[PDB]
Amino acid sequence: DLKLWYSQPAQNWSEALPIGNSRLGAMVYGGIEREELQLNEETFWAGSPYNNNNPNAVHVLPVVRKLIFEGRNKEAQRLIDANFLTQQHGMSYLTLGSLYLEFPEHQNGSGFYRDLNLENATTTTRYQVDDVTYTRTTFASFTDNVIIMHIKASKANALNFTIAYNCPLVHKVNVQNDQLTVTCQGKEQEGLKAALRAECQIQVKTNGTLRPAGNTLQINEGTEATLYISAATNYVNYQDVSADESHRTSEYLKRAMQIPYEKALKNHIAYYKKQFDRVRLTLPAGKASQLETPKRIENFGNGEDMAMAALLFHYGRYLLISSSQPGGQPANLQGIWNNSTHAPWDSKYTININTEMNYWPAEVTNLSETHSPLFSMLKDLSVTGAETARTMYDCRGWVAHHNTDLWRICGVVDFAAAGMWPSGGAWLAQHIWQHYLFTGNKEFLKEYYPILKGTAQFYMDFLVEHPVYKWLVVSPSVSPEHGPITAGCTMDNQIAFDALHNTLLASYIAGEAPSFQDSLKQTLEKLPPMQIGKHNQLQEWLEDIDNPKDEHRHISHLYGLYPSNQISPYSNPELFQAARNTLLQRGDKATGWSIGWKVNFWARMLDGNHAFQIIKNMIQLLPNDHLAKEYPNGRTYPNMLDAHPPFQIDGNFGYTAGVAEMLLQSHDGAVHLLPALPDAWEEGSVKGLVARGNFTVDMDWKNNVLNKAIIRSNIGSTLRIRSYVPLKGKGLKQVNGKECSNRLFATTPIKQPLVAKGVSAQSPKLQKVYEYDIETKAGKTYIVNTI
Ligand SMILES: OC[C@@H]1O[C@H](O)[C@@H](O)[C@H](O)[C@@H]1O
Ligand SMILES: C[As](C)(=O)[O-]
Ligand SMILES: [Ca+2]
Repeated sequence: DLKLWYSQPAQNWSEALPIGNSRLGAMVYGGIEREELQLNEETFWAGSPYNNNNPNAVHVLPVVRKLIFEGRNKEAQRLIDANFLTQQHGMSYLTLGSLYLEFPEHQNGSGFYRDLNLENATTTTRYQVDDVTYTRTTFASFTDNVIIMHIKASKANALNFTIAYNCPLVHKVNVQNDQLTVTCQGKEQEGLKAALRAECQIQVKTNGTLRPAGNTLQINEGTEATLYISAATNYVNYQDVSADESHRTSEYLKRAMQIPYEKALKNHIAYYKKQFDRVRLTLPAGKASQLETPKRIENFGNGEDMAMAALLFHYGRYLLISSSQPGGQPANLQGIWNNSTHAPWDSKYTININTEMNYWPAEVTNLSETHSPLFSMLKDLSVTGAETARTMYDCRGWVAHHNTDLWRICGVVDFAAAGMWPSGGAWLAQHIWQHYLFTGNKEFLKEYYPILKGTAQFYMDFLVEHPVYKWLVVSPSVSPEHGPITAGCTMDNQIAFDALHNTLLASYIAGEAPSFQDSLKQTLEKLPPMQIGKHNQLQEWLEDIDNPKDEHRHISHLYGLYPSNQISPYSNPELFQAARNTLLQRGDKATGWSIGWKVNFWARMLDGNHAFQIIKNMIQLLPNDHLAKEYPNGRTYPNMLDAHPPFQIDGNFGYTAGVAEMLLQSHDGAVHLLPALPDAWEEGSVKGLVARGNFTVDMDWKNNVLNKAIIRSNIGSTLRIRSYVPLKGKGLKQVNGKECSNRLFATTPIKQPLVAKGVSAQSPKLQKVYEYDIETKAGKTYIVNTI
């Protein structure tokens, strides 16, 4: 059960299958008389180097702030829209075009089968024409940095086809020396000129004959043919476009063709398997699980295909591996897969939930390497966003708002109502802190500390005293993406808290001046506390203005519940219950990404049954975008890709991290085994998850109860297990009272929440937990059993 298969070739982009090696991507249709591979390279975007800083903002910031405190929010907003933005609002990721293979004589094909196999990161297309069988194997090589397509007829000399290319961009195609060569111009956008070019080269190994035919390349009388597809651009970094794209493309191709095909395949599969075989979720199958995958998606609701949930979980891991690898660019709104020259929201990096969600799987699902391209981006933003901080706000450190792109802009995007939100940089930076919590790597933390610290330094210079309540607050900002431009947003308070407090914790490891550490504490102590309001809800703003029917897709004020660690049912039961009520008020549906966050939310609520209800709200078929009005509840394409709609990859990755959080939590402050297992999943296993403190964890269960767990300690120190059932095992002390000495999965104290006048704050219903301690040694493995 690790393949997606189909009995008809793709009729549209939502039916085609994604492959990629992080840099090159293809979407594969499977068409019989004509195959299409629509291509992408991760650095092919519109525009040039630029920024969207508006220096007018520094002159106007005090006046904007005065008005907000006077309740004149519209006037402040009109002032923001005129002085804080430019004419450029993030450049669009682009398509690289489509390669077509034309099989004119393959008229009446039968016995058709298409798949994508997650075991080995290859797609297969197979069919009969008369007595002859045809088989296509396609993959984007992790080892040879080219896309490869291998085609085999089962009869001698029976293979004849043409290779051609098209693209919506301005392009040239030339056939010389049996090599098809494409050059592709980048694109002008919002008045910014095009500095990028792409090149693509195709060659073919075959026992048949090769010859040109206009701007196509024709193969005749073959038995096997093997296409080698290379491409690259002139991008080096955000302010350097001087590389030679032709040389780059030639070099990849030359090198890839030195290896024979069977070995090149083996190698690819091996390299992929190192990252992919680390983790498996197993849930029981039925006969239903054998059906083709669009049917599995459609019928998931009826309960007879629990294993499908596991398949979608594995798909997220495949996608992250296939879209994000060390040395490259981070996964954008669409991963690396996009066929437009003006995509939805420019297939950019949206950093008020979206880009962060993409990387939730990285640590917990055992894909730590996939995280690197993001840290790499953070170095860039720590420079370009220091320019933003200085020019616009006259502040030290660095900042980013709610969107950035290949050129690493950090200013205010689109318009104030959604864009005036200076906490994007600070949230992204927390991915540094989490990488440390999960790996324990102190060397990493010291390298990246200046960057993390930079966000804390910005807040210390940007925060201002609220005239009435005296708390330090972030203004002007919004709770993404609704309500007015305002001051004391709960989300900004939670992110500022993490920025300051985790900079502090890191400072004891990195080394710092006592005076800078005392600033951090003095600043934390002045931040606003969280609040329970008149509907027993957690307040999104300072004032008690939450609307209990509002089902807005964003729930930005539960950042603290997830992905942060500020709402614990043990430390703060009353607040936890207010979060619960907030979640009931927002409801279970909305966009694909919204649904993905909610699986994590309900996992942190320790409510497996509700989490599984969210899962059922994602696994519903949207056949394609042409039929969205007719299928308005569909959130998964026949691709198994997530639908906002349209296609947005956030939800695939949010879902995967969600299933993990259902089975394992390590943030508060113990390693919690099966914290949110649905009654639906009566029996199964999971292998390979990671807990903070760098523990790898395997678990299996029967009758809705943990049976056995196997925990490897990758770096030693104390392990604290937490469970709903009592446990036994070698060297397992029970513990009551004193907290654990391991800081990595430890939680952190928040300010006492305030309760509104005449509210009697409800208390949550919690299962009794049993906690145990183990003293562990790096490299060793410990087994735990149930009583
Ligand atoms: O850039 C993508 C957009 O980002 C915003 O944060 C969100 O409101 C939209 O639903 C969408 O995901
Ligand atoms: C206005 As836009 C879709 O280029 O950010
Ligand atoms: Ca990438």
